[PDB]
Amino acid sequence: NLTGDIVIIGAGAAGSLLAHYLARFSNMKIILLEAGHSHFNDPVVTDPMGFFGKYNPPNENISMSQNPSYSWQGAQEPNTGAYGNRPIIAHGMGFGGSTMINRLNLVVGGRTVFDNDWPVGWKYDDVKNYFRRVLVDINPVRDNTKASITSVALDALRIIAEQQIASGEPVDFLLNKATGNVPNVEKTTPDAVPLNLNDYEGVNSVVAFSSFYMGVNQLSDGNYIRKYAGNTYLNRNYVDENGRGIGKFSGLRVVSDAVVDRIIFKGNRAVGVNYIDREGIMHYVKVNKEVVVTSGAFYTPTILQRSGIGDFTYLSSIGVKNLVYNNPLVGTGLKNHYSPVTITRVHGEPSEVSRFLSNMAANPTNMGFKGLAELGFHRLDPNKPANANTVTYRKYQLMMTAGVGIPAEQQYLSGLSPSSNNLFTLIADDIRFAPEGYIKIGTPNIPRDVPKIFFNTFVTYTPTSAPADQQWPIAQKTLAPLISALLGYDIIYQTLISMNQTARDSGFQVSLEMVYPLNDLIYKLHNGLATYGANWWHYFVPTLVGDDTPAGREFADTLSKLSYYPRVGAHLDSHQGCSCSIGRTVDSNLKVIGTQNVRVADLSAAAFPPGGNTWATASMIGARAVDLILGFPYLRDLPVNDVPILNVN
Amino acid sequence: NLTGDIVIIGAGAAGSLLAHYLARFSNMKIILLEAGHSHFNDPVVTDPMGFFGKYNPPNENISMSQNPSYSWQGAQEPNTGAYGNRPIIAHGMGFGGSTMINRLNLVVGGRTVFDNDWPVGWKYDDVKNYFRRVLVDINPVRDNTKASITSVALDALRIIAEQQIASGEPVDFLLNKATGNVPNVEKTTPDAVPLNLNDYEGVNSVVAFSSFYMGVNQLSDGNYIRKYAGNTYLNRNYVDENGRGIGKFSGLRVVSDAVVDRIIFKGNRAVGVNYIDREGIMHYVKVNKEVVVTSGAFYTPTILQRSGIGDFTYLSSIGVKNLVYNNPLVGTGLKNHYSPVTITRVHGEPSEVSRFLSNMAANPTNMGFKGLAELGFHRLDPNKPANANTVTYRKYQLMMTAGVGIPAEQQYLSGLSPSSNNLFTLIADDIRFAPEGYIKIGTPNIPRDVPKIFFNTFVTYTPTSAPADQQWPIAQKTLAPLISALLGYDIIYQTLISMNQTARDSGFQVSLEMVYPLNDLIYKLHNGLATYGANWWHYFVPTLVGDDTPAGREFADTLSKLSYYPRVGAHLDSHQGCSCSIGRTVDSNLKVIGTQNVRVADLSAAAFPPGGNTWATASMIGARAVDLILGFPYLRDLPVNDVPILNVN
Amino acid sequence: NLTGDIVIIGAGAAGSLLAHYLARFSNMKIILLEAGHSHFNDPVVTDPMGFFGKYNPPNENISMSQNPSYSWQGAQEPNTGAYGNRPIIAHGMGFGGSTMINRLNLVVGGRTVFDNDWPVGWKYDDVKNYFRRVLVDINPVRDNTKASITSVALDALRIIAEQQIASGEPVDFLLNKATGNVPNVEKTTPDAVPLNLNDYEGVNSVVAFSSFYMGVNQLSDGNYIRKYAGNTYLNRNYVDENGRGIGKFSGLRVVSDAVVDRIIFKGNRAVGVNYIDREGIMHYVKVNKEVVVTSGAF
Ligand SMILES: Cc1cc2nc3c(=O)[nH]c(=O)nc-3n(C[C@H](O)[C@H](O)[C@H](O)COP(=O)(O)OP(=O)(O)OC[C@H]3O[C@@H](n4cnc5c(N)ncnc54)[C@H](O)[C@@H]3O)c2cc1C
Ligand SMILES: Cc1cc2nc3c(=O)[nH]c(=O)nc-3n(C[C@H](O)[C@H](O)[C@H](O)COP(=O)(O)OP(=O)(O)OC[C@H]3O[C@@H](n4cnc5c(N)ncnc54)[C@H](O)[C@@H]3O)c2cc1C
Ligand SMILES: Cc1cc2nc3c(=O)[nH]c(=O)nc-3n(C[C@H](O)[C@H](O)[C@H](O)COP(=O)(O)OP(=O)(O)OC[C@H]3O[C@@H](n4cnc5c(N)ncnc54)[C@H](O)[C@@H]3O)c2cc1C
Repeated sequence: NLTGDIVIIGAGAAGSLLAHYLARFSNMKIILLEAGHSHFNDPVVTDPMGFFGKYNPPNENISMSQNPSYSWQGAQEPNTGAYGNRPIIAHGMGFGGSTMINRLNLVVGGRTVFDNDWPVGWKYDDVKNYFRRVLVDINPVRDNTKASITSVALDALRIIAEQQIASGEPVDFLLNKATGNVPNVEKTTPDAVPLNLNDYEGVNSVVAFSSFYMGVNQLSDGNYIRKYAGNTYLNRNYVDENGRGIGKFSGLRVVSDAVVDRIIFKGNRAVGVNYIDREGIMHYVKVNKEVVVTSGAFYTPTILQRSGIGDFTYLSSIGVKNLVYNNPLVGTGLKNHYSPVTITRVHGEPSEVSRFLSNMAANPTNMGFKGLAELGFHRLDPNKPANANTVTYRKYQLMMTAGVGIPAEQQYLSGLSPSSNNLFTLIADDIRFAPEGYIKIGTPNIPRDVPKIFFNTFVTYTPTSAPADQQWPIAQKTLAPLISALLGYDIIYQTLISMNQTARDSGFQVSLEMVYPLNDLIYKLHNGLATYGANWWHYFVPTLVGDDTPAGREFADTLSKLSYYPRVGAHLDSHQGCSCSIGRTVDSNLKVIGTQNVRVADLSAAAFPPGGNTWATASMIGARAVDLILGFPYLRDLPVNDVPILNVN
Repeated sequence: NLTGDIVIIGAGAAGSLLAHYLARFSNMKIILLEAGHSHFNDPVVTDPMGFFGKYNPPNENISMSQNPSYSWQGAQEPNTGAYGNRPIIAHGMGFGGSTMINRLNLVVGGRTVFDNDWPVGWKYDDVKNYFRRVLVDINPVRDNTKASITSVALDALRIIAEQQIASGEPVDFLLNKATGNVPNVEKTTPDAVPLNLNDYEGVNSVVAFSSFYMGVNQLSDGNYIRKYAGNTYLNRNYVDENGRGIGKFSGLRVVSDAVVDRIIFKGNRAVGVNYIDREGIMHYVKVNKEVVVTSGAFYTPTILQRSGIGDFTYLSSIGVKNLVYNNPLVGTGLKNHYSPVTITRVHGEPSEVSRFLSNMAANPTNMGFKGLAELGFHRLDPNKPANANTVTYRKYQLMMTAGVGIPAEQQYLSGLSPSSNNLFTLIADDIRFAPEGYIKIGTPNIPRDVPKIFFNTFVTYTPTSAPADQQWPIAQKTLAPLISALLGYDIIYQTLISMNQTARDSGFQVSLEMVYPLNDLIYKLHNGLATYGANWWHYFVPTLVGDDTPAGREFADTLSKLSYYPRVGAHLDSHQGCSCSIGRTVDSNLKVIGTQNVRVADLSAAAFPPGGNTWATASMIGARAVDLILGFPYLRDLPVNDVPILNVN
Repeated sequence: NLTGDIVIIGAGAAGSLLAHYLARFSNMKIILLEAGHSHFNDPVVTDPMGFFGKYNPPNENISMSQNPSYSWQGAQEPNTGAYGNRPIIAHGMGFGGSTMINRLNLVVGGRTVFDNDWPVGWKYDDVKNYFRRVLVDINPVRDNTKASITSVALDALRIIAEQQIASGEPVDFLLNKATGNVPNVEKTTPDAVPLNLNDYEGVNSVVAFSSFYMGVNQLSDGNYIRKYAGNTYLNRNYVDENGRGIGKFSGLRVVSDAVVDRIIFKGNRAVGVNYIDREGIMHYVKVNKEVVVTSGAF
């Protein structure tokens, strides 16, 4: 009963697309099991303002990500590098996966991030068509309400970019080699050409723009809707309430509220998978040809290990009765970003400061994401690729936001009350984040929301009684995240001083200065950078360098004092992935090593995170997997003018 | 397949006692459920000192209650009173349940709690026999190693109590009505017998002692061992490897790797239970007579909601098929305590302060804490019952530990070194916490670590359009935790200010100061308390009092800033319970209201949180359930000299 | 009752390997009797620091070798050549034999020690594969923390070795003939090639190195474990708590806490062996084809 040539686990960001383009482009019987259910008529999801809690009950006013009925609750172990706290990250449960609860921003990643870090047969020129297909299928829209702050910021970054171009340094964070001598920045003219950060040819690596492309749409009424995988690939036009396909998709048979705990094996090939229905009773599903797993970043290692594939020593220590294959790499090598935050306050006359921040309110067409640029490398960064003098990378993503987005305790401590209406927010984050972790299960019975999740982000360095030059490379490798965070702070400071001069030039007689990071510290950091140079981070370890000069010890105190911001004055970005990268757990065909008929086709099978937000990465993976499993480039050849018909239901 | 006359859910503290004492007096089939595995040869759990991290790997040094392979990770919903933090409370996963991961501390809770806060048939004069049986079964041992600060604290508190009892105040925190106006402090003379806090007749409610009691056990070699509930009642001296007992224990069988799904009903009566093993095969165990669900104060309500007992509307919306009985109050009123930490500094010459703080190291007979007393409510607290003037209660719990117990971020912000010996922690645990919460399920497919659990601790008040005379009771009732915490702060300050002169008299030429809570602020708190008398609490809200005196503004600011510390400079102890309290889901005979033959014997059935640790209360509930289901009072009159026996192998 | 084609006495350093590779590579019924029992979940054994007494009770702080519950107590006669004293030597009792209480160091022996002193059919070229099999099965690991003293010592021995080579004497203690004129000493360079004293071809007879190969391993947690015969050849994957093999090793039936005092004979062939169980009562074991004894040196 309930057989299937291809069995798909989870209707995540790639599961829905895989099921759709697999049922349509073939004639086999396909069955999909998803833990969540459709939310097509849920006002909290469809309305973009539901992210801010416009439909919450009065006595249960919690966020959608913190609701265990919408997402997995992945509580993590205490963090040695984050002052011994236990933050909780979530994965959206339901059709579309984590695209039901995100902030609806799309980035493609770039050209170099796929050209260098990815293995052969996987570069940008092979996934360009899949990326374009995904983007046109989503069909995003830019921001509609334009503000005066954005033009001033654009001209400021333009001035900084032209100064850096005239400088002659090898690489900086406003240098786009593929463009040329002309700075890669948008124009402040009201009739400027809208510059895109997702160009089809990948010519824009680091560049300043005016807006991103939200995953929203405007309806005939005037209401805005949320566009994501669920309402783009698996609407009512294809699957009914009985979970059956119609038309040429009749081979698909999707089952909702179905979580699968284990894949049954015959020793080296899969024969069936079992799930538990809403009755609380178990069920059996028989697999014919292959098994597809789309369980997301944090939870494909668990389903792989619990099913019998993984480190046999630790699995035996846990108590796994049935063992299949032994790799010491299952679940290791996952990556995630981190977003330090800064707050800038404007001082002046009330009218001028009220007019300066015009057109900033949270709107469904932007969700507060005005955005500035995807910045690159710092001039003082020690940890840079060897071939940096040949290509330009992506390291930072500068985005502007209204209000003061900071944890409440830090808001009270710093005094930045949201009642103040003369301040805004800009965020610089790291997309090539260094620190790494691991996931291990604790019980081989059922997939639980809390496995052993060790993630230490900003660790320190303990000097030893060894020669300094012998140990310095180790310290440089270890202290990368703090270096990146402080370089981001310096970049924000340069952008801010350019903002001040440009705003004074543009007729607004106001001044913008940093207040949140205790500007004394930031100004001292800038002075120390200028007076020291490439060896600025040597004083991160005070007794190792042993300068013992008042300037040197004061800089050591400043560096130790400023390390608290990157650790506590931010919130962790939920872009985890790449826990089963190609070569570690799967080959270049996304098939498991040593196994015969199991395939994994989500973000968990990514070699390295992209140079941007990873919405399109998962779907793209699925798209590629569609033609890898079918055997012909059916999906990649389809013309650009073919999008699934969007049904609101 | 299996058959069982009486089924007990959860091999925990009360569950194991229930199972052993039920198979002891009869020969009917008994089945005990437990999903983990054996831990009889694990040094971390067998050795009592392994609780503090004796054998933890250096790379993964975490507490045993923070390890997913040892316990469930029941993260709760954000707390609106502490900047939205989500503390995580754990339930043990193994033989003995939560008795495998605790401190083994034994406290009864006095007699007034069961004199006024428990229903008829649950009074102290009826449960004292069960409490004594539990205490003599555990067989604790008193502390042996002695420091030289306990006598100083006892003498200072003796002076304070003498002054207070001679003052003639109506009620205070150092007066006991069951002994007399003579102060009840342990004599510092070396020829004084100790006054235990667990007297069989409950003579002492507020009592000053020297140490606590702990459920460790002694070996022939000299090594100390842990004899937990699953080790005292379910060890190999009574039950074999396979499960079949011999002789009078032949009616007991324990299952392994069994995690339940739901109890199948036949309309109103329990007919069977089910669970899933490692392989993933469900086994139907039919129940003949009764089902006792005592799987914990966090997951018994969960399995009851899956059973179909709770809110019909919510269960129907979520997707629960079978509805058995509707009870809106199921899993409501969850109760737990709270404890803020503080740091005291010692001043003087290094040698004298070093010898002053000597012999203060954790061992299997102190568990780090020294312990002083358990005081009552203060002289200015407006939150008291009517019976306060006729009988004393147990409101606060004071302990002293070595080192510093304080969050690492708080350590950095306060700038107090952990390596320094001269700082010790003076914590005032509150055992009469005001607020309560409830529990709901998220997804009816499989058991999950994180259900919906709500708990708000520091709910602040906001002015509303109403006269102050008709508003003040609301502010009084809303702000109870803050008043209790600040009065505890004042109690600790008084204790230390007396202990200064007491230590000066004792010989040590030292001075002790209250550093971490900003002694300036605590001194201001004491001065304002003494100045404003019974009307001080009106100043928490500055707009309502309507006094524009600069001293009033200063006092209001001092009250406001001092509220920050209890949110972050504290920790929420894992003594949660009272979710299915007597009179809401169960009645005096523990039969669940609505069903036929179902009973709850966990800690969630407590009618009120006792003034202390909660293992003894749960063991008492299980012991009472033994005789309630047996029908004859065998355990109520069992001789004290008849005790179980333990076997290591 | 309790018959067996091959009867093995004691699960010593060779008994466990013999039982494993005999039950797996044949189809006869094999039964093993061992005086000790498994210590797979004993922190004193698994933890390498248990050798220094990190888990001893306060009132019984004695070494693991001096504990009669872990090893035989072979007290010796007074020594005329050692000033009339009676030192006591021990043999580890249990799975793996004396490998439960040793200091976890592995040496192969060399080429000449087997080439000269051993009889025909037993030289190094006949036992090379067995030695390599044993070494790869144990899979030892070198030292991880390097010290400054070792480099200074290495260069000192290098200077002494080159002086002795230039001397021209017949044989000395830094002269490796199989190497040549270049001294057989490791290099003090931080990026030196790790020289091995257990080379597969036996080219290193006398040579200076940087570390041996401990019988330990590093776990995913970070904890170190003791690697020896018991946890290398007779784990839970092959024998259960009932002492029965599983899979292709089902012919094996091991009995723990079984000491055999005598082998019964029919005049020139063995017919059975008898042991005493933990009850303190005797038992009879019948031998079918041969008897194997692995009771150790003493
Ligand atoms: C607050 C927030 C904001 C974000 N903003 C952005 C943004 O602006 N831009 C961006 O690019 N990304 C953003 N993200 C991240 C983005 O939502 C996802 O990380 C991205 O879709 C990649 O993850 P995924 O979809 O592959 O994982 P998912 O597909 O979401 O992984 C979980 C899925 O697997 C299924 N599943 C898992 N285990 C099982 C099982 N055992 N049985 C059955 N089904 C199972 C679940 O049902 C679910 O469908 C944001 C995330 C969060 C939390
Ligand atoms: C960290 C910590 C410290 C503590 N310290 C103290 C102290 O110092 N003093 C004190 O008096 N008390 C202390 N306690 C409390 C003590 O543990 C009490 O026993 C507790 O309050 C009540 O335990 P219980 O009997 O309800 O446990 P139970 O809930 O009965 O034990 C849990 C059992 O239920 C089983 N189980 C749960 N869910 C399922 C399922 N779905 N399927 C199958 N089996 C299941 C588990 O396997 C386990 O065997 C502490 C508790 C904790 C967590
Ligand atoms: C402190 C110490 C450190 C050491 N360090 C090293 C080192 O670094 N390197 C190294 O190579 N060696 C070392 N050794 C020596 C090594 O442990 C052994 O000598 C080596 O394993 C060779 O002995 P064996 O294993 O064959 O003897 P064993 O096999 O240990 O001999 C005793 C075995 O025979 C069994 N047995 C004996 N009589 C009976 C009987 N009547 N009935 C049943 N069973 C019986 C016992 O149960 C036990 O299994 C060390 C020894 C000690 C004591």
